[PDB]
Amino acid sequence: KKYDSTGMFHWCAPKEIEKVILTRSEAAMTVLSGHVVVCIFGDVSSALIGLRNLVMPLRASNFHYHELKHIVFVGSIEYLKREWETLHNFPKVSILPGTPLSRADLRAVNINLCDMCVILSANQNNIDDTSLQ
Amino acid sequence: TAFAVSVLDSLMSATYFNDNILTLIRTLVTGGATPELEALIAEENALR
Amino acid sequence: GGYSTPQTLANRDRCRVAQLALLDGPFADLGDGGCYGDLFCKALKTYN
Repeated sequence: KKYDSTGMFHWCAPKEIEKVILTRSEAAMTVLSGHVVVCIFGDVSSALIGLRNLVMPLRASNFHYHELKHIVFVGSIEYLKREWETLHNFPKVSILPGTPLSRADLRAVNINLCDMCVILSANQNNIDDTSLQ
Repeated sequence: TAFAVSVLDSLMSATYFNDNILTLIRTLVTGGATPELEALIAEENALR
Repeated sequence: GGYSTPQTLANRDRCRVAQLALLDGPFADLGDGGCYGDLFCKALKTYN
């Protein structure tokens, strides 16, 4: 089993959340070149940004397996554990607990060698005043 | 025997007239935080 | 998931969007040619 039922998207065996979690050193030993780094600003009480719709177009069937871009989600694990139920069926996906404002975490995932860095926020809707926007 | 943050406001005006006063106060109070230490703290939010 | 089927493998065939560069490769001669239409026609005729 490599693709989905329609054979139009990539697929993988259900991976446990604890397997894909990487620490700063663990991300340091592995080589992340030409990958995608997604920065998530959210917590347990935030709203769900549908990260599935972010990863589905990237790993389609028209791309080769070696051509797939390793997607690393740098953000709080408290929010990310609520979204792993829709992401575990995708390959080459890793999660790094931390904050996007920490330069150590950014250096861990080799932020300098990435094709694109995505910065997203989830708790912005809850806040109302323009200053905190 | 008492200390309040309300006595530190007078720093700002002084800091405008000469930043050397603030630099001396910092290097005398915090224990000598060199700018290299400041950069290292700003990098990893810890001490190595 | 799904198993290997010729229908799925046929479904795999699509057009992917990407971004090529004019510095080196077969289009380097047209990098400063000043005819974007000629480059488009050549790319469509040769590599579709």
